[PDB]
Amino acid sequence: MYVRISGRIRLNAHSLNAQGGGGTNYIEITKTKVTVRTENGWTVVEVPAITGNMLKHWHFVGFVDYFKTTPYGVNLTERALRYNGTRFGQGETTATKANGATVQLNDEATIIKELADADVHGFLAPKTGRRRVSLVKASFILPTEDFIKEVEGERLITAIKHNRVDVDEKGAIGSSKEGTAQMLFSREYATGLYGFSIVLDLGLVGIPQGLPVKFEENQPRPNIVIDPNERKARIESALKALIPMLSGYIGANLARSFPVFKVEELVAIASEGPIPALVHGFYEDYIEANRSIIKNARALGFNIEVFTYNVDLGEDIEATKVSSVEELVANLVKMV
Amino acid sequence: MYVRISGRIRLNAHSLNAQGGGGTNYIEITKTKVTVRTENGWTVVEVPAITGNMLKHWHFVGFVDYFKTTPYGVNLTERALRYNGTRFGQGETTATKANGATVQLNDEATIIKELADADVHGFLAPKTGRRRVSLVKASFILPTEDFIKEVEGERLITAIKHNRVDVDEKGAIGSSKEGTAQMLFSREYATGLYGFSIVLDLGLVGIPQGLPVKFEENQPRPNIVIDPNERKARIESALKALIPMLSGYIGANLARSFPVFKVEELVAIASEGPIPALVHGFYEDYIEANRSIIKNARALGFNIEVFTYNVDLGEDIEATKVSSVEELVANLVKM
Amino acid sequence: MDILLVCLRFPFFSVAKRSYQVRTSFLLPPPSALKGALAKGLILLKPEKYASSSLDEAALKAIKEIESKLVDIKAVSVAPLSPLIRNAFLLKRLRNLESGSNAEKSDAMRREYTFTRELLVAYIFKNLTQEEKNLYLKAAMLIDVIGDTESLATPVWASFVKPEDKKAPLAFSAPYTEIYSLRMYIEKMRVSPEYSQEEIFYLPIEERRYKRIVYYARIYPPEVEKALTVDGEVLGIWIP
Amino acid sequence: GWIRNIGRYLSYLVDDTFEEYAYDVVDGIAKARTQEELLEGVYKALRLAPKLKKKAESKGCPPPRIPSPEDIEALEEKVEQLSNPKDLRKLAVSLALWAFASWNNCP
Amino acid sequence: GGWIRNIGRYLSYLVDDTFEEYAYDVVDGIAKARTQEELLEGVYKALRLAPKLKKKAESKGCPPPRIPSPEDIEALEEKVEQLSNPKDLRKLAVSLALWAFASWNNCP
Amino acid sequence: FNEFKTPQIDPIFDLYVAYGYVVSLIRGGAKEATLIPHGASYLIQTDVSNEEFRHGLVDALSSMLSLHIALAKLVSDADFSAGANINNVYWDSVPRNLEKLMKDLEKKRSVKGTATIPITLMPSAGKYMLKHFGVQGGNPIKVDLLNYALAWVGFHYYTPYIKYAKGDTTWIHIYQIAPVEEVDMISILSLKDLKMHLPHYYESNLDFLINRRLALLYHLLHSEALELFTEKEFVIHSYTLERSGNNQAIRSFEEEEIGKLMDFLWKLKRRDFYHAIKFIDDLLKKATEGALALIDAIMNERLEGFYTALKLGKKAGVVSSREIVAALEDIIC
Repeated sequence: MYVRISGRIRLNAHSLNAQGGGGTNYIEITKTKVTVRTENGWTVVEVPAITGNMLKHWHFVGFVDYFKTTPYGVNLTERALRYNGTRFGQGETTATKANGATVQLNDEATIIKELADADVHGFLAPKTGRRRVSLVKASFILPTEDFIKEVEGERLITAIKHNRVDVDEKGAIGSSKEGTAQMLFSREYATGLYGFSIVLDLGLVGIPQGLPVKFEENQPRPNIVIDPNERKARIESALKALIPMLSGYIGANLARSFPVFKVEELVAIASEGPIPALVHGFYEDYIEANRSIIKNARALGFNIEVFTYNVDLGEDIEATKVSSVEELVANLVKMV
Repeated sequence: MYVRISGRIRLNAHSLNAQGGGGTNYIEITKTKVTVRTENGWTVVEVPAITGNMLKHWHFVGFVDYFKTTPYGVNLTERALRYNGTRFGQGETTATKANGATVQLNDEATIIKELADADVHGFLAPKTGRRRVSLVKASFILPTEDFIKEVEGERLITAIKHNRVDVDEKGAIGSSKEGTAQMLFSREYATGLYGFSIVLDLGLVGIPQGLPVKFEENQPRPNIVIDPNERKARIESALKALIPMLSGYIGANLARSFPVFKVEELVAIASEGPIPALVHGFYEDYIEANRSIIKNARALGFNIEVFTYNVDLGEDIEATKVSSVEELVANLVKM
Repeated sequence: MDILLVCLRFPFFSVAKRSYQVRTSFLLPPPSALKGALAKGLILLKPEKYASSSLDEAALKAIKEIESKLVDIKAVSVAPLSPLIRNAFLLKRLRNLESGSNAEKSDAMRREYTFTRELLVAYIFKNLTQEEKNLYLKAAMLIDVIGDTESLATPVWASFVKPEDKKAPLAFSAPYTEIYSLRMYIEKMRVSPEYSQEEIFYLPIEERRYKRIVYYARIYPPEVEKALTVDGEVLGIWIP
Repeated sequence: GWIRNIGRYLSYLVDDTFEEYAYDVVDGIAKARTQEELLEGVYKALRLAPKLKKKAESKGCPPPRIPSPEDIEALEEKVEQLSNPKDLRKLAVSLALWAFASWNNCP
Repeated sequence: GGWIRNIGRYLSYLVDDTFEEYAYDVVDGIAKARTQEELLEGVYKALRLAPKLKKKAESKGCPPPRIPSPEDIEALEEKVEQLSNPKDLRKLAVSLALWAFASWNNCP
Repeated sequence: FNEFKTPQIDPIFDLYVAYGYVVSLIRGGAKEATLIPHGASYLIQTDVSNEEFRHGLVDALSSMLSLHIALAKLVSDADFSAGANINNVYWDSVPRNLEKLMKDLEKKRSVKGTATIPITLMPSAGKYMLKHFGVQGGNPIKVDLLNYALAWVGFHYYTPYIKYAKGDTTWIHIYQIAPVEEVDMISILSLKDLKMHLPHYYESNLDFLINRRLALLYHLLHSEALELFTEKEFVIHSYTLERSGNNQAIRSFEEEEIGKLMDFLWKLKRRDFYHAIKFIDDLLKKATEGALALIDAIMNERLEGFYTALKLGKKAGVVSSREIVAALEDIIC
């Protein structure tokens, strides 16, 4: 199970992945430089962005949310239940399961068998040296090139300041010498049509990195350390984790902002085998590049399965006209 | 067979090839000095650049990944499976394959017969000799001088901070004395249009270095000590390993960054004989240099086949239009 | 005296000096590296003559044959037509070649790659035969790499040129033996490769600064009666 | 060059004695690729004149001074010919730089 | 061509003190002139308040406001007529909008 | 003219031995002596005699030994004993090697042996060296005693260095200043004043002593020896030593320049001195991130680096006085 997604999301009034802390006023959103053509030399423009750590952590949250309900939910990390992703930080040797059972970090097979998040999202062992790269990788959320070209730099940012009503029990708003916090703080809200790219390597789930194969009968059988049904459930949960992704659960400050989401168009491919990474939706010409890439990959002898939403793509190659993201993940889990 | 690819790729928001910073809390990106003209002025500009070690390692990872798919993947070291590849050393004289088969290092012929990564990416056996150089080489990844000229100054590097909160059992967080790990690190993210160049010397795969040809029946036929079928399989695997090269599988921090990758333009030339390296994509006039070098090579009697992506490179050159890097790989694997 | 004049346009140079840990590199490419590159060119261009049991012996015999074709031990010189800078990098050059220290001991090490935009190489011959002239011209081409495998190299044009006994400053590198009779740069350079010697060469590089940076500009050396021209401008080259 | 009189006005929006903390105008004037966004940012900074004047009036210390109309045309009569962004930077950054200085306003 | 300051002097009367006419909406609308039509609408809204200021200036011992001459209106009209691009429309609007906030000596 | 030659081994240590000759001449005389940059040899033109050089030297290496007894196999917290020598074994060896020069030089006797050199004298050396097919046992790189002692004399008297302990580890920043075009003797003597003995700052609030390019600004801020690099071109060669868990290695060899930073500081401090050092120290200690942006703009002449430095500094504790701001605008031009 190797699947790649890429598309454009309309997004407005979102304070996602801000820089400043709560105590310091004027909470500022993150900014990143991007390169665009603008019918001249390659000019660089600063623009609001969402870092990939945002997407990775929210994928972790969606994964544990959709994996707890499964019968194998006991095989989950205690910190995962708190949505805390600090898997095996610096200064520890063993961890605790969800049920309280302890787990020791000696071999990767036991770690990935007893724990689920440490397997899907990978883990690091500073004390012992155990390695596992993340099986899900995330690009950023940048506004697409044609949009930023067509907006000619109107700063795409509204800084709205608001405050609490912190008052004394007597009903009088005291100053800083009283103990109240009647101060105004500013949140920056951004807008714009952004593009995303998420890549999933779920085909290697439940397989230790040291010995991916065993060759019991002189056949390249993958070393599935867990039950096959558990692997299928884990893959289904990981694929279903994309339903809250393109729904409004990939940012911070959701309590007061809740970004206004609507997936405009996207393309997804999967072939139960190795696949080149798709072109991110940042570039205006990503439709044609992805179309050519998938057409030639299918021409090379790859059983590429392609699902498209609100894009003509090629109109000749096999493309499934999916209508919703969860329909796409349903099609993905249908053929696991 | 023998192919060479040079081009410009537009990748942005990436954190590749940092200086580690294992004893420092600030993790910056790599820094390089570039001399460039400024309308009768030779200045130095600071720009990031990915080392060729990164590209070679990731190409090796792609090759070892695609080598498992083929049924002939048994002839592969167990070390390469773990993305290793130190390939022995002075104190090592035994090679362990994927199945756990002992291989002697008496000669390069048996080594390349029993191992595939050693044949392509080379190895060293200081204990017994048998030096073999890697058959795939990659240049550095630098932004073109045109991009530096157009941007002149400006940081082009964004410092972004991420925290690692590790609270206690209920909610207690600690800084430096509670035994927990709360650290706020900073990472440098680069953008810009870079230039890349790679030379793929695949025709010598499966041929010992000391004996390029057998020369036994008064004909200098190649000394293919290995099965030609799996030799062609190795060639196809190495060629298709280039597919997750111009796609966004480069460097580190893939999980958190996954560079937004897009190849802008490229020129590739291939042939069965020894071929000169064309040019690095760094220089502004690399296209004219490519045209001149291919014209000279074809005038000297070279059956050069040229593939062009998003470039003209003249009309009288019989160059094949390319729709994507996958098109180039498909056109290359025909031989 | 037939002179092999070639233009090399390689971005980064990678041959280090007699050093450890932090590997300082030459300011200019060494004659030994160029000799090895041409030896490899002869290896993959005409392998019938050079075919040994091990690559070490083939390289040694090719270098010996090239030296036999060479006029003297004093080897080829080079001409930097672009400013030179020191570009210190960091790489994970594993330290496992010593006794013990297991097999995976990777540490961050420094190895600078001097930045070059253009360079010229003028091989000095002794009126070689015509039947090998074209073969060696082709062998001088297709030098795809110099130093280590990381530093790619690529030629543009190579040609045969004569001195015509032109008077010009010696903008090339010469051994520091006859230059006593003639803002100077001399150091040990390791002309002769070692295959199991150390001659001091003069370098035409100046560390002058115009406004804020020094790089490495021209040296304006004393004139030499022996030289040769190219694309209008004349470079000074010594012969023994 | 008519920078101090406007530099103090831009510092008025950041000084701790004025608890309003409008950093958006400073970033807008500092980050200005072209003419229009710089003009919009300086207009946004100038629009808070009543806030500053009769917030300092309510504090007691003498009110802030609005930039004089004499040098208002000075900015627009020079920025019109600054087509190249590189030469625009030398004053675009300095406008914000002078706003982060001390500028002791009122005790 | 010199009339920008002339109309800005009149526009500044809608924000300064000693007039008790704090019409920030028209100034903001002129400053937010996305297109020419509503830019002209904002200018008309600003000019609609001319009689009020003109008659109330003499009621407080202050010189009458310098209402822009018909030549200024002609200049504005011809400038708007040839402008069909927001690129220069933004800077044009900001040009006369910025003069509203200035330390004019309306009343000595 | 004596025209004393200097051995060609390593243009970093070759500098040290050649850059310490002049001070061994000051104590003996040798007026009107100049150092000519020989690319890597760094030859010096001197009118000194052979014995006059030796008698001047014994007075120089006398001082380091005299300061060595001040702290205590005698190990002192000095520059040539433990301040810059990160290896524990070299703490004893260097004093013993230097005191043997007393027994040799003072008795009109030339040296007859060679001694191992640490990584301090040249970063280019180390523990091993790849000969052909592996490394060579022991330490192949060795230098004669006289050049060794002269290099230590120059390193102690002239080359500035800074050491940060921070508990178990240890970061030692070593700086050498190099003439590149020409230099006179009085100019060289000015560089000697730059060096200050025992810069063991340690402490915790001085957590900015890491980050070499950021760290060296602190030392140069409080140094007012002579404003010379504005009229002569001088470059800085630096390297860092780390003792993270008894793992001696070098992690930085960046080749920056000192002319631009010094010219920045002189233009900054020309207006006011009270608000110059205080502003930099307040920004450096509090807004370390702002300092990194600040120093980066100095070495690259970028406008935005100054803006971010002032913004972040003002956030925490920096007054950012008016006079310095006008100076920065003058730098901007």
